Amino acid sequence: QVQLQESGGGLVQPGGSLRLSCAASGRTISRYAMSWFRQAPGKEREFVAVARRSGDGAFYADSVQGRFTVSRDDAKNTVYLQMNSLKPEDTAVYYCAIDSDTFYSGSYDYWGQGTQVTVS
Amino acid sequence: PQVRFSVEQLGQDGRRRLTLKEQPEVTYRLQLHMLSCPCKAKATRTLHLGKMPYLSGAAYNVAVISSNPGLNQTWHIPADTHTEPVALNISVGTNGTTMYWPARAQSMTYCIEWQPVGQDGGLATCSLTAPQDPDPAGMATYSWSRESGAMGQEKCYYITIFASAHPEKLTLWSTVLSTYHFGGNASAAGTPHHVSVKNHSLDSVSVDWAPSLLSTCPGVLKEYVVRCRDEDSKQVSEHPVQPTETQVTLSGLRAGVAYTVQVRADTAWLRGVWSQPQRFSI
Amino acid sequence: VQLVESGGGVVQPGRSLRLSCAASGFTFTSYGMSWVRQAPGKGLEWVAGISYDASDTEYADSVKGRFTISRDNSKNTLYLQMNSLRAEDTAVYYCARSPDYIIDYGFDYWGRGTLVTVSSASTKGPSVFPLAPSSKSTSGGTAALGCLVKDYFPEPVTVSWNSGALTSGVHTFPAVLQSSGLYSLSSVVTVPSSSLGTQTYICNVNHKPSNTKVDKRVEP
Amino acid sequence: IQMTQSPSSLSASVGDRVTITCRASQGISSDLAWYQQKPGKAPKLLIYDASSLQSGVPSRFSGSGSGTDFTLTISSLQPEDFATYYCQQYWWYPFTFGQGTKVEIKRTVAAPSVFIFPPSDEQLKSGTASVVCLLNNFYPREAKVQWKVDNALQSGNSQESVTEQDSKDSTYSLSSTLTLSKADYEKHKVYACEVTHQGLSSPVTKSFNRGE
Repeated sequence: QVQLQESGGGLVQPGGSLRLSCAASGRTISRYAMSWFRQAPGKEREFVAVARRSGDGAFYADSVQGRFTVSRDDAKNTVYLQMNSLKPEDTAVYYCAIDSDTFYSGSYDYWGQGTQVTVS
Repeated sequence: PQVRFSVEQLGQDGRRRLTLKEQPEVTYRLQLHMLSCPCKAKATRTLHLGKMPYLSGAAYNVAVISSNPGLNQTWHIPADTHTEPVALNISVGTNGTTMYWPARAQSMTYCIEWQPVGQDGGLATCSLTAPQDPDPAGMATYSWSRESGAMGQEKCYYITIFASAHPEKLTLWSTVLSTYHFGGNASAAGTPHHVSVKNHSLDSVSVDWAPSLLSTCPGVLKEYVVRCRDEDSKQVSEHPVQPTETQVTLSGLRAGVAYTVQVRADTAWLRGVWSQPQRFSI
Repeated sequence: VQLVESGGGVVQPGRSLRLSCAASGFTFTSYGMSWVRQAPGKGLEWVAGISYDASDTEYADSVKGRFTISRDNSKNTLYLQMNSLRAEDTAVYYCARSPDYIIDYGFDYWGRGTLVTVSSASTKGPSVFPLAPSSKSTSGGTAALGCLVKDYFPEPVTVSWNSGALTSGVHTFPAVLQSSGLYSLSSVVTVPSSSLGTQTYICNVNHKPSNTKVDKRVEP
Repeated sequence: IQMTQSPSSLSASVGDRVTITCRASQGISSDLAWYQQKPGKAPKLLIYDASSLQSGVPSRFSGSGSGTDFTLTISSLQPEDFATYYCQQYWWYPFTFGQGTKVEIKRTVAAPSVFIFPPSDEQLKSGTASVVCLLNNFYPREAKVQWKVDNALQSGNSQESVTEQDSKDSTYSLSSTLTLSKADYEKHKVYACEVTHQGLSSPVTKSFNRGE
């Protein structure tokens, strides 16, 4: 079916910036919302941002509003998370997910394997 | 199929309904172009054939469009014009020109259009007013600077005024009135020429004059007035004369007495200048 | 310019009802008029229209043989005679003005609107049941509670909490039409879980069509 | 003539540039109008003749288009502009509206606080049982609860209701009511309410056991 592969993480100092990529293969994803999630050690996975279809906008968690920006490169079947002004609290494994419901109800059936981001 | 239009006569509201009749999926449509008042912003609208708008007395180009391809035919709707027997208070003066016309409802936008007669064509003038309410006398007004040749030339002008509460909607225009006006200093220009006095009897004279230039402009000339002065008793008499007549008979004259006669031509709003005085005796 | 509708209420299916719109502030005889209805949770639907001189009348397909539009230019009143009413006709009915002699262009003036409910359900007050919070907090320091207002007719009912003294965190949902023909809704509030034992929560339901008032205490 | 608007709804922030489209099944030239409606109020006319601005409407509104495709545009969204918007043809009778487009205020995603409520003992006397699931303070509006009674998936027996955007935090709340007879309710033990939302990292399930 479809496989998601995150990349672009790694170690970064406080105040620094990183851009995560989420590349989809197997199936075209330009019709689906793509969401970013994160999970810190010993915590619950939490929502970061969602890029709906081109024209339907983007929505953000309050912890990242004004600092992270989601975008799409639909020709390359890829979506991005530009992360500016990184803080220690942002350290986590970051996951991207397809919303399999085109009506945007949040049916996250397919997930990437994640990429570590460490701020400090 | 084949379709032919019909039009009502202009009603008291300044409207007339354009109706339609058929005498020969398919789509039939109507394109409507208002020719009069060219200085308006919106001049055309495409309509469904079945809705039959109430046009004004303006001139229109109407054309039928059919969609399926299609065919297109056009009829030029003539501008039927109401005649207002009462002349408008149009004043041409040193500082400009001013008009007054009967207003209707509030917040009305008016279009004033005039063109000189018998240079039939030519200087077609158009004016669009801001929305305005009636004055306490029920009149709307507009003015032009002296530089604006608004009827500044001593010629006969044909004027048409339109009204709409929504000037951006083409099918909501109505006719207010149409009228004729002789511009410039009409009082002086209207003076009759070739005034002559001829012996008609032992106690009467015939007075003849050439028609005033105002008589060529429809409805402008109200009447002629003939003033006769008895130079002995200093008595003076005025005789109104129908605008279709350029002759009058003065009777009851006394022998040996000198008399003076002058003629003037009056409009509904202006006293004409008297002709050169004629001296005569029996 | 004002437009005022009247004549609405409850009407049984198949019966008849006559709506009236009173116009003021302009020359009524110079403008076409129309009726537009809106079902509660639905969009707008144009119903009928009439010209300034009542020579032109048009109706939507869903109402053609059943409704009749008419105007009294001497009394500045617009009428809509409704016959053989169905349940789908249940809507708020607005009267609106057209800017020209003929039925044309948009609608620049609207009335307040009147509600017309087509049903054979007969007037009835509601039953009030408690939506009790769990006696053991499983949502941390926040808890949710409310009241269930079921089986009433017609609309509407009013709900307050602690005689209006409790407003923070209050949610009152729009009514739903059950298969029985009766309405039902719910009102909920979120409160601190530690206050369940010390604070009392009472919802106040009122149904003026049946003159029924109910006060229900909600306990874990 | 059918009038189709797109999209059905959209979220925006104050200052954004908003564009709504309206599509007609047949060619209507320029006989098109636009309306704005706020909850519980009569519509207000904004634009006629596809591009003529109605008196009193701010200049940030503008329309364009002809034939079958028409666009309404707000240059800079203001707080009093959040409402629903309808297009209408008057090219021919019967006059028809579009289905409407609701312009909502965008905010940060909020996950719903899910709660489930068993039927009261007082209601069980009447022979009926109403089970209620509550999804409180969530954003955006798109979500999906499925009822599971002893893990059997339910349907046809549930109705739903949604509030408007809260005046304080612009979130939504949703209530789903499952209606059963007392006999059917006593026939089963586990009653579960399963929520999916874009802000939920997992499908959230709240359940209870009858008799506890």
